[PDB]
Amino acid sequence: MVKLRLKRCGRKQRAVYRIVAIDVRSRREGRDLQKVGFYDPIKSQTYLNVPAILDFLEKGAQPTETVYDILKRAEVFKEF
Amino acid sequence: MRSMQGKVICATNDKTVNVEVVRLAPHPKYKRRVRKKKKYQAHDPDNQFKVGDWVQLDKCRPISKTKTFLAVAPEGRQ
Amino acid sequence: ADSAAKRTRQAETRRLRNKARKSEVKTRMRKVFEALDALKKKSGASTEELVPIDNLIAEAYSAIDKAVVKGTLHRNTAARRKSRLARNKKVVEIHHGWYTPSLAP
Amino acid sequence: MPTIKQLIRNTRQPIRNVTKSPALRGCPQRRGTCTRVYTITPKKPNSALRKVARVRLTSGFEITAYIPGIGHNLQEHSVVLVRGGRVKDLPGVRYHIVRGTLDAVGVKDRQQGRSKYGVKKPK
RNA sequence: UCAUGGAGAGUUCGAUCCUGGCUCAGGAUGAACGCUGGCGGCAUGCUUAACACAUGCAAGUCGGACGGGAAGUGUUUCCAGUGGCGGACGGGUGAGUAACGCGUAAGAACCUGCCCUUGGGAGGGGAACAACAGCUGGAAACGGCUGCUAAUACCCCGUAGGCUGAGAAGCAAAAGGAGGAAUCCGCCCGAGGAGGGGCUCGCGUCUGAUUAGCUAGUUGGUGAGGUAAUAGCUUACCAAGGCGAUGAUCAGUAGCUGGUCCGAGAGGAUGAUCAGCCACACUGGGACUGAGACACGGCCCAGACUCCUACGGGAGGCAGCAGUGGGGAAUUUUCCGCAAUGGGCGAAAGCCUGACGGAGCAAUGCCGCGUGGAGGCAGAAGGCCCACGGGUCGUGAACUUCUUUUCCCGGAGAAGAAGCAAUGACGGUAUCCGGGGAAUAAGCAUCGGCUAACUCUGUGCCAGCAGCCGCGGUAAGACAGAGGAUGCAAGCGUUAUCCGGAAUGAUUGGGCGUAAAGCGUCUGUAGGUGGCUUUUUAAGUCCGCCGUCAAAUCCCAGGGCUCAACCCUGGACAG
Repeated sequence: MVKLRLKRCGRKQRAVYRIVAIDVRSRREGRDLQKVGFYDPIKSQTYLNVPAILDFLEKGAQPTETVYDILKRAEVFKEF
Repeated sequence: MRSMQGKVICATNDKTVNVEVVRLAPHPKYKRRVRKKKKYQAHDPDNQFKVGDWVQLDKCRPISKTKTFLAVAPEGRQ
Repeated sequence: ADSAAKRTRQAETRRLRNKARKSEVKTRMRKVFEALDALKKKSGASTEELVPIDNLIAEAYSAIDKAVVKGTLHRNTAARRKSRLARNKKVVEIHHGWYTPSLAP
Repeated sequence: MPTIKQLIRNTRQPIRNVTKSPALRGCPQRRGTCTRVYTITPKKPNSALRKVARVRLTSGFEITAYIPGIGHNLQEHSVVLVRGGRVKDLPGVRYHIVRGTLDAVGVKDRQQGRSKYGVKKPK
């Protein structure tokens, strides 16, 4: 399926990452149905948009490694 | 979408009618309302359309190369 | 040999599956060929009709045998087996459609 | 030209900005091969001996190009680098030759505006 | 309130008004060349020959599917082979393609391994094929008999909410592995969904009439086949249709679009990097497997070309990354790393990624910063010019102090890396602290009008300049030099391409008595526009709501890099 994954969105030596739920066959910087999330590893926030991640994980788009690790920081996981 | 109402041109083919469809269109650079005609092949198993009647085209499964519509009847609210 | 082949390994397996699928699709063409052949004969000159259908049904069962068996292995999608079993029973329904079984919707 | 039908046929179109250099036809300046290094005269109001090199180009044309500056090294069959720009006085000369580039030396002893003539700094 | 936008000038003539053309002032380049050149941040880097390509690398993985063997001496690491997925993604180029290829908007006739949800099932048998051993052919590339072997590899029987058929009837499947177990990964048959594809259609999609007819599977219909699916997709027969002067057919050009640039605006030109879709992979043509290709680094054939050969034969596709050669005015390093991110495989461990993350060179571009700050008797040395009085270079310098962005010499030193720890190519980079020291650092155009800047010496229709007008025949504010000035600034100029100016293709926005231009006049087809009142539908029109026009860009507002460039978050008018 769809695989919720980051994409690099920034300058050189910056690493401002989006969390996009695109199809896994696409290149890493493509297009999404809905670009759900944010991750700034230098130091800043991470907007998550919980209902849409629950929509796609409720559908069954498995995430990658560190997207899943961000999803294990917060308490997003509910099986409903 | 909409149907495409228009006159029947010539029905000398079984289950098949040519239909002129008249369409107003704004010409792009100059702002008038130019008509463009485009004629189609529609399907009818009943083939109950003579020359000169006017029908409404609705999209269906393609029947031949050109025959991709079947036309039934307009509503007729005058 | 070389430490990495990776594609000649494919082409080896492609040669093998070419042999198997070529062969057993040809079996399907042979059994459908015999069914339509005997149906052509009993359309031509049979003169007793509701009796000898047991042979046509027997070979038609062998046709549905190898048809659906090659539907299991991946060489025929659904709506290939559907179209060709429907083809054989179109032909059977036509040979009975000329004659003594009377069928009307 | 009414808005109706003499003009939703077409007005007309102007052609282009017509090319002011028919050679150089890719882009700005192009390597040349000297064929003649003769000298011609301008039209009637002027009076000079302007020294032009008729030059074959790498494009596929042959064209008579002007040689700027005072001194010139250009003998038969040398290599130059022509550029665009119309010398008015000479009928037919459409092009210039860059000085200081390949096999066409800079002008002798010039100390005002050297980048147009390919002379490095003194002092 | 809205408005954040619109400049002229030269040249026809003894003069004037006007038409009209050319030329310039403004931006932008994927740019090129010349002169000059301190640093940093972020981008960009064959536009040409889709032209050949040396060398290395660019796609693997799985021993927890299976059999063997080969290092290590119960224990583990490997391995060619059979299998499983991945090689259809990612990367590159724009030759073709004026067409549902693309863009946008609807639709029904379909498929879909991996991914979630879900209903049921896995009994019984059996034959080999690699590997391997032997013989043997070849320089190699590869083979060829003889035997043998295992499986999630193949075959057969039974069983099936599936299929065929009107029913009658029949038909169809399985695979084990890991673990002590527990269980987990699987497998087979179904049923949905998401995503991905395959089709169809409305509308938009370059020029040329000095290309006017085209089309006979052509356009329909049926029957037979065929496709995952509709279909002249294909075939036999019947019908004569179908397209076109609103440009068919032919010829030529061109990847397309979010966008970029310009413009006040309408819109004009254009499609590099960024991103989505298409097509191609030496030139052609085929098919095979799989879910999915007619497959860049797969197979087969033909053609051309290069390499090897022991002369019989083989091998090859850089428009992957670096690189060489050619062409060109012109476009880089045969670099480091999987640390992140994203892929592929695996139960995990991990492995592989020239994608990507970085680094190097180049003022190629956009932005920021410095080359000193303050004082400097108004006295001297000098250049240039002068009615020889002087003026101007000039507070400029010299000279006195202050400071160290940068520079040199030392110390420290990151995050980026993800809560088990460990895990960094970048790199001892960024940044900070200390010690000297004005030290290490300004050029390039122009100075006749547009156009800001001017005098002097030399030249004498010569040398030359020039964007247009035109200067140059002895005192040139136009050539060459000096001084001075101007404008810019690590840039400055020339050229080329595009838009503006240009209302010089005109809807906004022009004209036709004489300046370029009314057919010689008339009839009339197509087509265009059309009197008044009343009534009806709403196609146009207008208003509300809703869907969509990907993300990035532009606009507004915040936020982050010491600011800016750039990056990021949210929002939206238009249309």
